[PDB]
Amino acid sequence: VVRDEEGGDYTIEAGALMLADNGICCIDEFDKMDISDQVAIHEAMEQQTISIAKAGIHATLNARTSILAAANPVGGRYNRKLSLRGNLNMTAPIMSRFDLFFVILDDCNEKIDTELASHIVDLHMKRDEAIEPPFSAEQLRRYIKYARTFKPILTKEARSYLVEKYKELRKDDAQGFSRSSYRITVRQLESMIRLSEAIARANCVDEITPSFIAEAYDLLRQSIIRVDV
Amino acid sequence: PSIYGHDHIKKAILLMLMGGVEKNLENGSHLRGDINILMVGDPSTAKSQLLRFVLNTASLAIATTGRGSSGVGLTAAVTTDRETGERRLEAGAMVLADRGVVCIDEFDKMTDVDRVAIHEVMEQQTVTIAKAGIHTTLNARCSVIAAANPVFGQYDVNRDPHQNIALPDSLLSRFDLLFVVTDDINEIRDRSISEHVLRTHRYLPPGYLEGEPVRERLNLSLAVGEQAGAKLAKNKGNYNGTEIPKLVTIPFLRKYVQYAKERVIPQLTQEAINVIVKNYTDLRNDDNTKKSPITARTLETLIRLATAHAKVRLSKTVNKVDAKVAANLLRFALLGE
Amino acid sequence: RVTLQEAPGTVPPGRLPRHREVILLADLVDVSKPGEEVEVTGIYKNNYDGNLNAKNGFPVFATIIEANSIKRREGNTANEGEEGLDVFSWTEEEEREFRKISRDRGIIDKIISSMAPSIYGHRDIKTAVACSLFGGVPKNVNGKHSIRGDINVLLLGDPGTAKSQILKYVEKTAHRAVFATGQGASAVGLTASVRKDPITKEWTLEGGALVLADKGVCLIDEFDKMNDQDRTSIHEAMEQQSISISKAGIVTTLQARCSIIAAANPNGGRYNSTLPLAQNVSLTEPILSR
Amino acid sequence: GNLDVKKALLLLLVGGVDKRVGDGMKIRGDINVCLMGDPGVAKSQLLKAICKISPRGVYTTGKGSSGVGLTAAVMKDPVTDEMILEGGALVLADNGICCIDEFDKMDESDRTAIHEVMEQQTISISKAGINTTLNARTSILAAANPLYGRYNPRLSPLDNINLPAALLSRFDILFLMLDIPSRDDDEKLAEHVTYVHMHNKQPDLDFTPVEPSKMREYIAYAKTKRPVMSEAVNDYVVQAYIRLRQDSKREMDSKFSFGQATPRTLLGIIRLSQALAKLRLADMVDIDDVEEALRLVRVSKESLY
Amino acid sequence: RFDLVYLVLDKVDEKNDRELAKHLTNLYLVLPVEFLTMYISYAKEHIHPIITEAAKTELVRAYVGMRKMGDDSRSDEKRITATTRQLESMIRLAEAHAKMKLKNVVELEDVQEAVRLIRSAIKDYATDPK
Amino acid sequence: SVLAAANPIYGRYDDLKSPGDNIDFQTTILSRFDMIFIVKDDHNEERDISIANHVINIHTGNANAMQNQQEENGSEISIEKMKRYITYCRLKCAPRLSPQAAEKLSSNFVTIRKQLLINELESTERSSIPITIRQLEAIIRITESLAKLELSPIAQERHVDEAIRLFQASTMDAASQDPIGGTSLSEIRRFEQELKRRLPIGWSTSYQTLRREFVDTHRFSQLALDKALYALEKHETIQLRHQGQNIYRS
DNA sequence: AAAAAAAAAAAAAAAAAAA
DNA sequence: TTTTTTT
Ligand SMILES: Nc1ncnc2c1ncn2[C@@H]1O[C@H](COP(=O)(O)OP(=O)(O)OP(=O)(O)O)[C@@H](O)[C@H]1O
Ligand SMILES: Nc1ncnc2c1ncn2[C@@H]1O[C@H](COP(=O)(O)OP(=O)(O)OP(=O)(O)O)[C@@H](O)[C@H]1O
Ligand SMILES: Nc1ncnc2c1ncn2[C@@H]1O[C@H](COP(=O)(O)OP(=O)(O)OP(=O)(O)O)[C@@H](O)[C@H]1O
Ligand SMILES: [Mg+2]
Ligand SMILES: [Mg+2]
Repeated sequence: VVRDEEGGDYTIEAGALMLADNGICCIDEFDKMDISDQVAIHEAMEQQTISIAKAGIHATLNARTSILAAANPVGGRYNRKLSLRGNLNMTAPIMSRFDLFFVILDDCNEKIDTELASHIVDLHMKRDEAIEPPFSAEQLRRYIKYARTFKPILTKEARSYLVEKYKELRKDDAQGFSRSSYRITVRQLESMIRLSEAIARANCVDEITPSFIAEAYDLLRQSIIRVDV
Repeated sequence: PSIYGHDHIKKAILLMLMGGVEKNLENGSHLRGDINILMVGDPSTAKSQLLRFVLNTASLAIATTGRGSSGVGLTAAVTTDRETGERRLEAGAMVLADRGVVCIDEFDKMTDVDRVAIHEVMEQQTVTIAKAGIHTTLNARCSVIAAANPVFGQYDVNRDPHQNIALPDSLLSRFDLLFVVTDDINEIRDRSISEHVLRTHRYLPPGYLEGEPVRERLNLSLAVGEQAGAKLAKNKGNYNGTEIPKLVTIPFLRKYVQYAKERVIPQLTQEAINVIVKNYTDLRNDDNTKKSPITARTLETLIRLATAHAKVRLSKTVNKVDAKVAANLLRFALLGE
Repeated sequence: RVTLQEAPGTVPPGRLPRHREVILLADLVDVSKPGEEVEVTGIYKNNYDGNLNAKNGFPVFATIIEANSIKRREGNTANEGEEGLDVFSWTEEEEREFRKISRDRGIIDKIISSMAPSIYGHRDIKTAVACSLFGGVPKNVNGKHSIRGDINVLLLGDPGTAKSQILKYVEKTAHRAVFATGQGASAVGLTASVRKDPITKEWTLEGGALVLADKGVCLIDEFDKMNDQDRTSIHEAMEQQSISISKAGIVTTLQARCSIIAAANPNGGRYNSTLPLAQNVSLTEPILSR
Repeated sequence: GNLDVKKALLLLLVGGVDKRVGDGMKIRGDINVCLMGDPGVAKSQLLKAICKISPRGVYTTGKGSSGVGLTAAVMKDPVTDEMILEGGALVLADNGICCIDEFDKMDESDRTAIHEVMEQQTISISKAGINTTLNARTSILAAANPLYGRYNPRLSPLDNINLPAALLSRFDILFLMLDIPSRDDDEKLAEHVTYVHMHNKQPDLDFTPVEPSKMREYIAYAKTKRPVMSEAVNDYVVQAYIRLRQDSKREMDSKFSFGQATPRTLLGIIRLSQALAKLRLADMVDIDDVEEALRLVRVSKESLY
Repeated sequence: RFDLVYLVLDKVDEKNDRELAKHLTNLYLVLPVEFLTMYISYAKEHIHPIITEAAKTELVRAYVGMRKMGDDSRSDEKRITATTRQLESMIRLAEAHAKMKLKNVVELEDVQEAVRLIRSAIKDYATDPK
Repeated sequence: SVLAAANPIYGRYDDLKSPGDNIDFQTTILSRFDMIFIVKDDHNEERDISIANHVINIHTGNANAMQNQQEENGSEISIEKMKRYITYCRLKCAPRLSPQAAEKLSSNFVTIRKQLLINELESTERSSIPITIRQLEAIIRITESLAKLELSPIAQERHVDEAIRLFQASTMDAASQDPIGGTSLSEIRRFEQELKRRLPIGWSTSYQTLRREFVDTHRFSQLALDKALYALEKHETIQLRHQGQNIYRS
C-alpha cells in the first residue's frame, strides 16, 4: 500500500506476483527472500490468491500464477552426501508447495568441458543463426495454442492404478524414518494428477492412459531418487 | 519548612536564587553569571515538591515537563498574525523566563532531539532562529533547575556514576552542582520523618472548622490597592513557637531577595583568590574516587558561589569566609560530607 | 451521495481506478457502508459543468449515476446459487419448509454431514465449525452484567489437512465474512483506526476489519506467524466484545460481535504427540484460554 | 599555555603551496588541521578567537538549524518564490575558513558535504537540473570530542572519534589536548584565570607587543609576498619521507597506529614548509622551514603517548 | 560476476619509495588530443571484428590448461577455478584486442594477450594458503 | 484516581520463578500506586464447586429473581442511590485524624520498614516492590476515606485498624510473598539428616534445645529457623502443637 | 470579491538494525 | 530469528 503524505485510502500498488497474475511467472535467485513475503507466498500458492488488509483498507487480489524458481546450494556447491533439506536452508512447508525439483551438477571431466566450450564458441561463428532444432518457434506456438484447447478426463483403470501408486509411494517413503522423513501428502497425489493431465495434453488425447500415470510417478520417484544421491 | 532534611539542598537553592554577576569584556566577550543545579535520585524522596516550592517562591518562573514539551516549540514558533496577514515569531517557553528560572521535571524522560537545544542555551545563553525568511538572535539568560530518575528503578551505589545516568556528559559537565539523594533505611530516621509527616497532615486553615472541605473564595474587596519601626509585625517572621532558632515568612524573604539582587554588586579580593586557588589545586590532585571528574570550569563555580554568598550577607567585597563555605559546600556535593 | 471506485480484484494489474459519483434517493439511504464491495443497478445521466469546461477548453460534460438497486457482494463471491438482491432472505414457503424439516430425527447429523461435502473425515471439525457459526445467546443480567454469546474456534496440526479449504467454505457460508492472513494484517488494521480527513481537515475514525465482522465471523490464517504486536490487540474483541479508542483527542467506544476462527502450525512443522501443548506452540495462557 | 596550537594557527592563516604545477595538476594552499581533546580545554574558545581574528572565518557546530549546508541561503527567499538557488554549495566556501565544533555530531548529509569539499574539490550536487557548482577552496579547522569524554589507556585509533579513516588521513595535522592532573600547571592556570577575573580586563600580566589589527594587517602582507619553491629541498624532503616510511615499517607495533603510510603526509609536509617560507623571508624556501615543519609534525604525533 | 578485478597493495620498501618520491618531486617541481575520442568512436562503430577458426584451438587449449592448473593428483577436491565466465571474458577480451588497431579478424597475439591479462589478476588472487 | 488491570509475564504468576522477573514494571511506576492485588488462581474443588454454583445461578434464568430480593430485604441498594450517596458524601464531609492514630501509624510504618530491610539483607537483591513515604500517605488516605464513609468529622482507632488490615493484606500478598524466591543447600541436607536420625516418629522435643544444639554446631540460628519452618512448610513429617514449644514428628 | 498557506503535531507502515 | 526504531 502506498500513500502520499496525508493522503486517504492508501491506494494499493501491484506487486511483481500480482503483475504475473493471469499468466506464467518466473523467479530468479529464489533463496534470498523477504520473511513476510515468504509467509505470504507459501499460504498464497495453495490459495492461488493473496489478500492483505492494512491501514483501514482491505481487498482480495488474484494471483493465478505458475511459479518457476532457481536456488543455490548452501556452501557454494551441492554436497553429494546430504539431501535437499540438508543442503538448502529453505523452509520445509514450501518444498511441498513445489511439484518438481531439478538439480544440476558441474564436474571436472575433460571430455565434457571441451564439448561445452566447442558448443559455446561454435555459436559466435559458423551457424550463428543456423542452430538446428526439429521445430521452429512459430510451429511450437501453434501447437501450444492448439493443445491448450483440450481437457482430458479419467478412466476406471487410471483411477485404480492411481490409488495403487499413491499407496505405494506413501508406504515407501514412510518406511524410511519417522520425525525426520515427511514428504508425501495428498498434494503430491494432486500434483501427479495434474502432471498426467499435462502429459496427455501434450499428445492431444482426450483420455488418460496408465502409461502417463507411470511417467508421472517416475518423475516424482526420481525427484526422491535424486534427494538420496 | 514541611520538607525534612536536605539542608544543603536548601542552601544551594538560596544561593541559586540570587546568583553572581554577569561579566562582559570588550575582548573577552561574555561570561555566564548564574548557577545551575541538577537532581538525580531514588523515587519518592521529595524532589518534585521542592521544585514546586521553588516555583512558588521565586519571582519569575516557568514550569516544563520533559515528556510534555517539544524542542522546536520550546524556543520559538512561526505563526501569522490575524490582522496583518504576516507571519511573526512567537516567543517560546524559556524565552519568556529570561533573567528568571525554568524548572524541568522528568528531565531524563525527554526526547534526545530537544536536548541539543538545551545545550545551545547552556552554551552562550542565546537562541537563533533562521527559518522561512527570518534571521534573528533571541536573548535568554535564564537558569535551569531540573530533576531526573536513574536508569534503573533505584540508584545503584556500587556502579559507575556515568552508568547510572542516561544523559551524555557533554551537558552534564555544564551543570555546576549535581546532587545524589538516596533514602537510607534507618529506623531512627524513619520514626523522625514519620513524626514530621503526621504532624503535617494535622493542619487546619485558620478561621475554619475541620468538618467541611476547602471551598472557593471571592477576590479582594478592592480592584485596585496600593508607626514605622516600632511594631515588627511580620519582621521577625516567627509566626509560632516550635524551635529556639528563628524563622522568617515568605514575603520578607522575597523582599530581601529583591533588595539584594539590585542594591549590591560585590567584588572579590586576593584573600578569597588565595583560598580558592589552594582548594582547587588540592582537589585537582587529591587523587581518589569522586562522583564526577573535575576540570577548569569548577573554579568559575567557586568564584560565582563566593560572589553569591557575599551578596547574601550584603557586603560589597568577598571575604575568605565565603571561599571557605563555597569550598565546604562543593566538597559535600561532590565528595560527600 | 457517495464515491464509487473500481474493485481492486477487477482492475488490470499496475493500473489506476476510475471514480464515479452515485446519488441515492429515498429508501436507499445508508444501505451502503464504507469499505465494502457493492454492485449497483442505476441510470446513467449527464449534466453541464462550468469548471470542467474551464480546465479542459472543450465542451466536456459530467456524469452521475442515480442508484435504483443495490446488492452487497462482500466476501461471498459465489454468485450463481440464486438470483435476487438478497440471497440470505427467505419467502414464506421457505420458512414453512424450514419448520417442516427442522423436526425430523437426527437433523443435527444431516446438518453436520452436509457441510463441506468435498472433504473426507474430520467429523469433529465439521461439528465445531457449525457450532461456531450458529453461536449462543448473548446474556444481559439486569443491564449490569454482560455474558458473551459467541464461540471461538482454533485449529492446529500438520500441513496437508485441508484447514484452508474449511476456512474458505466458512467465508462462503456466513452472512458477514472477513478474511485475513499471516503478516498481511496489522493490529491497527483489524481494529478501527484514526485518520485525518483530507477535505474537512480534522481527525476521524476509520472502520477496522473487526467492525465489518460485527454480527459475523472473522477468519485468520497462519495465526502463529503473525507478529505478537499484531496479535495482542484483539483480546477485547474476543472477550469484552467492545473496542475502545483514546487517540488524538477522540475518546469513543465501538461495538463488535465477532467469532474468530484461526488456524496455525505447531513448532517445527509437525505435532509431537509425546509433548504437552505448552511445548508445541508459542502462545500463552491469556490467548489460549479465550 | 598551548603555544604550539597557536603556532599551528599561524601556519594555517598564511596558507600552503598553491597556484598549480605543470600539466595543470591540482594543488591547494589550504591546510586541514583537526583539534582533538577532552572537554573543558577551551578549544572552542580558541576557535572563537580565531574566527574573530580572521575576516573569512565561518563558525559551525552541532545542529540547531538545517540551512548550514547543502542549500544556498536564497532557497525560496523571494516574495515571488522564484526558486533561486545554485545547487551544491556551502557557506562562503571560496577562500573561507570553515570552523566546526562537535565534528562528531553532525548527520550523514553534512558529513557527505565535508567529504565532498575535500582537497579543493567543487560541490556538484544536483536536484533539479542545476549544475552550477561552487568552487570549494577552503581551509578546514574542526574541533571534536572523544566519544568517551576522556582519553583512554587502550589503543586510540579504535577509540578514535567515530570518524572514517579516509577522512582522518585527509587532514594535514592532528593535534591532541589531553588533561594531565598536575600541580605545576593547574597552579598557573588557576592563577591566570583568577587574575583575569579580578581585573575585569585583560591584565598587564600579558606581554604582547603586537595587536589584533596589527595581526590582521601583517597576515595579508605576508600572504601578498608569496615566496616560490626552492628546488634544493627535494633530496631533504625525499629522505625525510624515506624515514617516515621507515616509521610506517614500525606502525604494526601498535599502541598507537597514526604512523601510517600516505603520500598526503609528504604533501602536507611540503605545504607546511611552503607556509613557513611564506610567513616571512625572501622569495625562496629555507631548509629550516622544512625542519620546523617536521618538528611540528613530531610534536603533533607525540601527544598520543 | 564482474568481468575482471584488480588489486593494489602499497608496501613500504626503500627502492620503490625512492622512485615514487623522486617522480612526485619531479612532477611537482607523446600525449594525443581529442583525436583519441574520434579514434575511439571510429573503432567503435565502423569496426566489427570477428574471431577466426584458428583462435578456437588456442581458446580451448587455454581453458583445458587452467582446468588442469586448477586441479592436482591429490584428493583435496580443488575448487573449479576455470568457469564459463572465464571463457566469456576471454572471448570478449580477444574481440576487444582486435577492436583496436582497426583489424577485422583476430590473431593469436590477441588471445595470448587476453589470457595473460585474465590470468595475471588470478595469479595475485590467492589467499594466505598457497 | 487511577485503576489498572494488568497481567504478569508468562500469563500465570509462575510462583516457581522469582518475583523480580515476573513483573516488568519499574520501581517508579509501582510507587505511585498504593494498593496492588495479586489475584492468584487456586484449585481446591470446594471453591470451584461454589463458583460453579454461583455462575450457573447467575445465569439469567435464575438471578433475575434472586437479585430482586436483595432490593426487597434491604440487603443491597440500587446503583443510582449509591451514586447519589457517594456524590453527597464527597461534597459534604472531610474528616481529620487524632493523635493516637498518628502514633499508631508511625509505629506501624516503622515496623513495616524494618521488615522490608530484614527481607532485603537476606535476599541480597533490591525488592521488586518498594515501601516508601508515599505508602504512609496511602494508609493515611485510606483511613480518611474510611472515616468519610460514615460522615464522622473525625477518624479514630476503629477505622485505623481496618486500614492497617487492608494495607497488610495488600502488602503481604505482593511484597513479602516469598521474598527469597525459593551456605547454600548443603547445611539443609545435613540438618535434615540429623533430626531424622536423632528424632524418631511419634515423639517431640523443645524448640530451645534444638536451637541450642544447632547454634552450638555450625548451623546457627539464622539457618536453623528457616530450615525448621520450611520442613514445617513441607508439611509431611513435622507438625507444630502447643504454641511454639512442641515439635511433633508425624 | 476572497484570505488558501508555510509551519507545526499526531498517527501509522515499511525497512533495517541489534540482540 | 525476533523486536525495536526510524522514515
Ligand atoms: N523529607 C521529607 N519531608 C516531607 N515529605 C517528604 C519527605 N521525603 C519525602 N516526602 C514525601 O514523599 C512524597 C514524594 O512525592 P514526590 O513525587 O514529590 O517525590 P519525588 O522524590 O520528587 O518523586 P519522583 O521522582 O517520583 O517525582 C511526597 O508526598 C512528600 O511529601
Ligand atoms: N479429505 C481431505 N483431507 C485433506 N486434504 C484434502 C482432502 N480432500 C481433498 N484435500 C485436498 O488437500 C489439500 C489440502 O489443502 P492445502 O494444501 O491448501 O492446505 P491446508 O491443509 O488447508 O493447510 P496448510 O496451508 O496449513 O498446509 C487441498 O488442495 C484439498 O483440496
Ligand atoms: N587554558 C585555559 N585558560 C583559560 N581558561 C580555560 C582554559 N582551559 C579551559 N578554560 C575555561 O574552560 C571554559 C572553556 O572550556 P569549554 O568546555 O567551553 O571548551 P571545549 O574544550 O571546546 O569543550 P566543550 O565542548 O565542553 O565546550 C571557559 O570557562 C574557560 O575559562
Ligand atoms: Mg516526586
Ligand atoms: Mg567545546
